[PDB]
Amino acid sequence: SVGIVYGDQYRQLCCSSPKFGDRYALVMDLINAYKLIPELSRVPPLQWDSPSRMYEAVTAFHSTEYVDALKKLQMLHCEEKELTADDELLMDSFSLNYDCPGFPSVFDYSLAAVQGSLAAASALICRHCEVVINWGGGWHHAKRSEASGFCYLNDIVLAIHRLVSSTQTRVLYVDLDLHHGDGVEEAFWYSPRVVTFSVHHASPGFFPGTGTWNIFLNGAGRGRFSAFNLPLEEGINDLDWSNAIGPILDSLNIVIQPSYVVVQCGADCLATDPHRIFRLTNFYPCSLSGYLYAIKKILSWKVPTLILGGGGYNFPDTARLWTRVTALTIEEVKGKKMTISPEIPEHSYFSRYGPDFELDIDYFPHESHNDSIQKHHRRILEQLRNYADLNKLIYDYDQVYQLY
Ligand SMILES: Cn1cc(CNCC2CCN(c3ncc(C(=O)NO)cn3)CC2)c2ccccc21
Ligand SMILES: [K+]
Ligand SMILES: [K+]
Ligand SMILES: [Zn+2]
Repeated sequence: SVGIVYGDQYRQLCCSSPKFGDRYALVMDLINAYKLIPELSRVPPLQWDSPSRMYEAVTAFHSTEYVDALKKLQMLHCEEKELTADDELLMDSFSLNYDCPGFPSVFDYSLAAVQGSLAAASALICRHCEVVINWGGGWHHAKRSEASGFCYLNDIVLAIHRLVSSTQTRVLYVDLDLHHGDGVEEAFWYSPRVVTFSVHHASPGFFPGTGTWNIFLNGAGRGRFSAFNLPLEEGINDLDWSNAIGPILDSLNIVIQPSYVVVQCGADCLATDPHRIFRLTNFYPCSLSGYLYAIKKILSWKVPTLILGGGGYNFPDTARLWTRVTALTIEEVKGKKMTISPEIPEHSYFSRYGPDFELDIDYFPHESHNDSIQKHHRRILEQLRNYADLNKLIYDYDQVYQLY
């Protein structure tokens, strides 16, 4: 089946942060309003038998001292008194500040995404679902002992760790967010069994700064050549982004033959995101949403797949996109046509979709603002060949080369 992570408490926690407000509720209620929930298997977020078991799961990636500090940060924000200077310094040492501040549910909020993505991984491993969706996860920036980019715990790294440790198992990670998936790339820098691929904007001063010329670094030790990046200029439209990523995705699948795919589907590439860097849409025809193009291509491989959320700061338009991703996933997995009215159906959050209440985002596409892509394709092809040689994988050089 196709699974999707949700639950009443999960919803409450995913809506408890100051940065993302009620975004997750709009997403799930739009999916519900389009009558997709009966098509999907509800995957309950993972809960544990003890604090010790919870700590063991989270510290599979994060340090105990970071988890301790994150939990203390929540406690401190549930009291009225200011932090002590010593406690401010402690939080600063884990970057729990400015961009990743405390709030009264910061630990339960961050943990909830881990709970959802670990449960989603398990549903794939046991074969209950062929694809699982978690629109409350996808927090790709968090590091072993560091919060970053509004991300406190890296549910993606933990989910991937659970997948690769199941039964050689290789995972392909595809990061469609506007920003470079640095936390996941770093976690698996030395691992050839998790190949990471991020497409993103990069430019001077733009967060987080990595995923671009440094030459291109691409892994180390036995993980050399296993970290792939495609930085793209601002203004790119659906078609040019699709043509940029398409052959790379196909060639990665052919060469790596992954046991699982994990996709991060951050919605901040939309033309209507307040970032306004890329000009992608959620259109499903004559522009085809780059997101929908990529997901359809990944799902055509018939590999068990985890689809995660991420960025997306225009909440109604993030719901508009992820509702279409969810419908496409049902259609591709079950072979069952999903017809979606171009008109937003009545439901709790209908007023948020004004003034015109249509499923398409309110945007009029045109040509990209910007040869460079061809150089990147040559570089990535060479890196893939290097990866395959280092890891003794066999592959038709010219079937792969002809994809470009
Ligand atoms: C305006 N203003 C600027 C700052 C300093 N930090 C800003 C950067 C902006 C850029 N930034 C950031 N992180 C993640 C994402 C994302 O979507 N990742 O997939 C996007 N953007 C880091 C933080 C700041 C801190 C607190 C309050 C206001 C403040
Ligand atoms: K990305
Ligand atoms: K890697
Ligand atoms: Zn982002």
